[PDB]
Amino acid sequence: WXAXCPA
Amino acid sequence: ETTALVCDNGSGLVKAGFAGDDAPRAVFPSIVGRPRHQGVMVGMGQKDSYVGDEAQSKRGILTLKYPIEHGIITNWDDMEKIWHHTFYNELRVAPEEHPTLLTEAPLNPKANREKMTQIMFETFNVPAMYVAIQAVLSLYASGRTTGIVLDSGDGVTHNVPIYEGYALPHAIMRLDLAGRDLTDYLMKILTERGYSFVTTAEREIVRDIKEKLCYVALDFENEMATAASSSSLEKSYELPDGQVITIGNERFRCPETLFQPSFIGMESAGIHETTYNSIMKCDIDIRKDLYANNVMSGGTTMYPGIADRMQKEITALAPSTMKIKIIAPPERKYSVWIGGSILASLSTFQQMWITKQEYDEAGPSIVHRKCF
Amino acid sequence: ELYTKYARVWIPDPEEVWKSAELLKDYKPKVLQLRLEKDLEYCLDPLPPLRNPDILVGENDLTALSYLHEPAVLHNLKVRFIDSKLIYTYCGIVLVAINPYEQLPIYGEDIINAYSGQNMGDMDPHIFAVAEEAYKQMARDERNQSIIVSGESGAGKTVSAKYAMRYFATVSGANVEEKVLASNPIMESIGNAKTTRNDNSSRFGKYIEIGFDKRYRIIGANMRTYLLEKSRVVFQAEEERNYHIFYQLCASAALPEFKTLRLGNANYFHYTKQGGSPVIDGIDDAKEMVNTRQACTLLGISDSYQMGIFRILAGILHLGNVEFASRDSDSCAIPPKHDPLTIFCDLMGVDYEEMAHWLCHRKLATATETYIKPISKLHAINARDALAKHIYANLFNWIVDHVNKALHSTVKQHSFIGVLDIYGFETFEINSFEQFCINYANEKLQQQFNMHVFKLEQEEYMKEQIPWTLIDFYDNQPCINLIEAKMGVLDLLDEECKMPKGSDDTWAQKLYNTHLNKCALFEKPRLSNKAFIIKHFADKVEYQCEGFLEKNKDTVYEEQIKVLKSSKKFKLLPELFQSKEHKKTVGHQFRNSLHLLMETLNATTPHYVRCIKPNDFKFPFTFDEKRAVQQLRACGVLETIRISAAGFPSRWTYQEFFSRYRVLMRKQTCKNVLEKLILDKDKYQFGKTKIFFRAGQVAYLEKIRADKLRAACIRIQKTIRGWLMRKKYMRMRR
Amino acid sequence: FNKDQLEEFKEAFELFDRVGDGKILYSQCGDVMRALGQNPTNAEVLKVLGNPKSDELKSRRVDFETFLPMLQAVAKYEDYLEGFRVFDGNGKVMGAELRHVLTTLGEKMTEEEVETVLAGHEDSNGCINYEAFLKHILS
Ligand SMILES: Nc1ncnc2c1ncn2[C@@H]1O[C@H](COP(=O)(O)OP(=O)(O)NP(=O)(O)O)[C@@H](O)[C@H]1O
Ligand SMILES: Nc1ncnc2c1ncn2[C@@H]1O[C@H](COP(=O)(O)OP(=O)(O)O)[C@@H](O)[C@H]1O
Ligand SMILES: [Mg+2]
Ligand SMILES: [Mg+2]
Ligand SMILES: [Mg+2]
Repeated sequence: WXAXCPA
Repeated sequence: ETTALVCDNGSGLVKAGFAGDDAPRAVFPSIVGRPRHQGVMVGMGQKDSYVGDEAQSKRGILTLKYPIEHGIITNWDDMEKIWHHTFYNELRVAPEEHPTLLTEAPLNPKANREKMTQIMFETFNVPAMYVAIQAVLSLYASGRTTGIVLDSGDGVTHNVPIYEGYALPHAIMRLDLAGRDLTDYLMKILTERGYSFVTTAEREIVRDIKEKLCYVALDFENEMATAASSSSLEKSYELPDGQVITIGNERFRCPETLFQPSFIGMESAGIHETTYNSIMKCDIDIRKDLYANNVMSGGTTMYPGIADRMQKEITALAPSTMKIKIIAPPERKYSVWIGGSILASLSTFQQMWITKQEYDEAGPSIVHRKCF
Repeated sequence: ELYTKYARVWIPDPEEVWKSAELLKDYKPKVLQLRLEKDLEYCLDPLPPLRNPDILVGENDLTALSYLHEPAVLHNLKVRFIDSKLIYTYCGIVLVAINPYEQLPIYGEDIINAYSGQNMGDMDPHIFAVAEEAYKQMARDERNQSIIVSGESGAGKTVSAKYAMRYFATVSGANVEEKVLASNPIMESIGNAKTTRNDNSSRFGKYIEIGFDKRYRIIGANMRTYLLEKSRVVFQAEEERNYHIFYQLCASAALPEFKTLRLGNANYFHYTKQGGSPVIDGIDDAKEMVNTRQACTLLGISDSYQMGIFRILAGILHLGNVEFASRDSDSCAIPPKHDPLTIFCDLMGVDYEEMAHWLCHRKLATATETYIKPISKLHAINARDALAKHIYANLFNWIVDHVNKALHSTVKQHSFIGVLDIYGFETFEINSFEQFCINYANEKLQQQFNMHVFKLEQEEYMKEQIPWTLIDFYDNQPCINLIEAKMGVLDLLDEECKMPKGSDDTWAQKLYNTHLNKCALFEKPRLSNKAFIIKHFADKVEYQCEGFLEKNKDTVYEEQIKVLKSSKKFKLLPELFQSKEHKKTVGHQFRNSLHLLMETLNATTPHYVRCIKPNDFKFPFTFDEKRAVQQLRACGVLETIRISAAGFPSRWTYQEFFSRYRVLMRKQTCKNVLEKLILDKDKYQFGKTKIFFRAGQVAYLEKIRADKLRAACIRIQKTIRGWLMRKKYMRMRR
Repeated sequence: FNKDQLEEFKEAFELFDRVGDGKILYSQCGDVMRALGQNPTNAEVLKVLGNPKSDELKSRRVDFETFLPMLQAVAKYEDYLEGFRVFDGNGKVMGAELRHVLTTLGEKMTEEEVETVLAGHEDSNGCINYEAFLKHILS
């Protein structure tokens, strides 16, 4: 994604 | 005349076809493989990289990777490759000839819709296009105007409630658990039984086990006590080379994690609870009709028994006096495409396509106001 | 004014749509003293039609009358039909015929002699007078000619076409006409229905292409059919029958051959029963079957195929009795040992257990993978009825094609003249998908007529070197765009068949949102939210939304046809069938068949007939304004009349004008002496051989005629009376 | 009219007295008016007569003195030509047509009157020189 999750 | 292209990017399978027919006429994984070894033989037709069913077949020598992870697109060059392969090789139809309809999961970064439009207009010159929520199309596919949808592919799981064709934004729940990241768990529990699958090719081999042999236990605790006591649940499967592997409680134990995401160390409760806690955010006048229709969609809902586990525990959570009905046709793996195929063939929908005139006027910002 | 002591007018009355009125003394620039046919005072509303000068009335062609309006036309048709006993009449190119219900001398060989060679100027109208123009145009050019026939049913479209071609047979000399007239019993039986206002209504367009060889002797014929009304097979409104063949067959059922079929009585079967009315008045179904078979034999379908045909129709009926019990809302099954399905699967030589499977289930194939899945009891009943409609339409196309094989003939066909029977514009209290489609097809033919008549006027004007611009085009493209353009009524109906939980309530609401004020031609009936109104060329017609989603749904699940095709018991069934098309709705199939009809006719320069049926209890040679005003509107003649009163209706060859008018009073001098007499100037025009007038100038010209001739007579008589009395004086001097 | 005119006209009037009372009938009034050069219509004659009823027209008798004001009041070619030219452009008129119009239009006359006045004025084709017939009847 951009913050929390890896993508 | 001209007929819309209808495409669902998913993760794993891409499935595409012309609107107004019964089922997609291209399905292939959304996978791109690049070769990693030194090629020795000369004059071989060796190639930059492979897409889809090619990379599945050659996968022994490839690094497979997926350009879509939890419904976000993470690579753009590989995604362009996959769409390019879809339109030219799989459908053998130019984009210029046809408006395109594209599918997406809700609650995910707006940059994704911006980029996906910018590509479809600029590189393909698709004459018009639209971007649509998966859950919405599952109701078109199942013949209903009211219901709560549970849709899970690889990556994203989400619930959308819909009541007489109004959406209910505040009640939308989204969950990253489903489908890909069951398999990463299943690899670990198989490691407990002394098999080790490391590379991405071995990941595809695990995924084929998961599709073949997992099922959901009506009561998890009785079935663990049973398989602990007995071999009767135990089935054996033949790896591609001709070894044979035997798997026990691991087969039901893997899809249990959809009901207890603590198994992988996520915080949130399973699909039964987010489905219920979605219904709880709707106004009391409609809950009877949401409880009366639940539509399950996408491949992760295929496991034998998942509907009947779901009905049992929602019936435990829900107040006692009502029908809980779970509606899960055998076709459900394609329902998002089938519903897109209905939707793009309507006449009313012909006024809703974003057209190149407007994109050229407005830039890619337009997608947010015109589309959902 | 044009109103004077002497003028005459028409005023309305309930018993007969118009009555004549003399005018007691003039309207002055109110309310009118009138006297009738013996007292009236008649309200003007803040003026009545001026009757034409009676020197014109009574004649071949209506367009000539100086004042063109509905009571004058209906007057001519009354006088010449009842008193003169002439049926045929002309309105521009349109021929007009009143059905007499009575035989006449006019069709005889001596009349064939009389017309053959003549042109349209030469004679009084008769159907042969059109047939000989068609033949003259076909001689002038390779170009084919068409003859187009319209009316309500029982207006005699068939008898008119019959004589129309008998004229060809007698001029050219091919034992086609015997065969064509022997084809009719079966195409009545398969093609016609009882309807609320008629028996033996024809529900389809039938085109007989009469083909000629270079010598214009007749080769043969080819037959086509369009616009067959499929939905009637499975559904009737109250007081309608299903297509006659079903009832002829059911009445026969006691007979030896048909014993095999286990046919019930006429109200045993779900498809026959719904309409309510098994017995047509005064007709032997049991005999009419026999005349059907006899004519089928005369066109040389073997007695094997006739028993095939009746097997298939018994199949369609026994199929109709299949009944589904729901085991979920989502799913249903046929309760086992179901006698309707048992007999159906025996009759059509298939496995009971496969029709049992495929009626209840539908199958979907992905490119690698395929699923059986069940369907709801509603979808089951829809799919069964759609299968009956599919079988029936394919059987009709097959008897069409066999009749073709026996008509159609060995010598190849140089060129042809074509004869089209098609139903007219139609209204009842209750108007429903069938009437909607019929009225749409009639709107589309009326376009062609309007455009062709416009163009053949315009070219006459160019032949006179008259300035074009005075001609005006009456356009009805805005209504067709309402019915058939995208986001049109047929379009949102084909949409609502897709939409989940589609209903006639939501369909109506879509209509209103789309059109209700965005267009002038669509209107909502004041008191109802279930109906809508279209402004057609003739009429405003109110349609009920109740029917359309029942009738418009056609889909056939291919697995059902691939069951039937397997059947080995008799050849005919797999002979009938011959995948995109299976998804089309009835409305869209009709919209396509109509385009083939248009592409057939637009190729070809038409001549028209209109038939009208002057009374409803069918008494001989008797006439009612009630009935005829309606039918003359339905046939569109009353629009034609008005569109021709707009423009320049009246036209005059110079010397014959001057031949009388000097009696009041060459081309330039007479033009000038007119122009000094009268300011007609804008309302008259000049060309190579004629002056044209607008309406009502010819009357004014006779009014000035009477003014002069009366004044002259007063002077002439007083002058000669001067000697008359001086004569009695000279007598007295003696 | 002066005394000389009145004397000649009165003598003519008295010639019409068929009863000896020095009077004529109303119906002879027209003969005297027309014989003296007037060409009044039957309407004009009835107006100066007072729109008489059948009975007084047929039996009431008037002397010259009462007739005279009516004759005076009544007394006080191109139109004649155009009137004949109505039925013509070579200057002729069918004898059948003139006979028909005189016996069928306007104040219709008898066939015998028309035969007497028309005798000798139509030629072999059955055409009437209307200028000559008009001059004849105006003389
Ligand atoms: N010119 C005519 N001469 C004699 N009978 C006629 C004539 N025109 C119509 N008819 C009558 O029309 C009736 C029905 O004729 P038919 O040949 O069956 O065709 P039709 O029923 O009029 N076709 P349709 O208009 O669809 O009902 C018969 O009773 C005929 O007597
Ligand atoms: N028959 C099956 N049983 C269990 N899991 C399946 C089955 N078929 C596919 N899956 C899994 O579901 C995922 C594919 O779901 P899908 O709906 O195709 O995803 P998407 O919606 O992204 O296309 C993959 O992880 C696949 O392994
Ligand atoms: Mg998906
Ligand atoms: Mg008929
Ligand atoms: Mg008939």
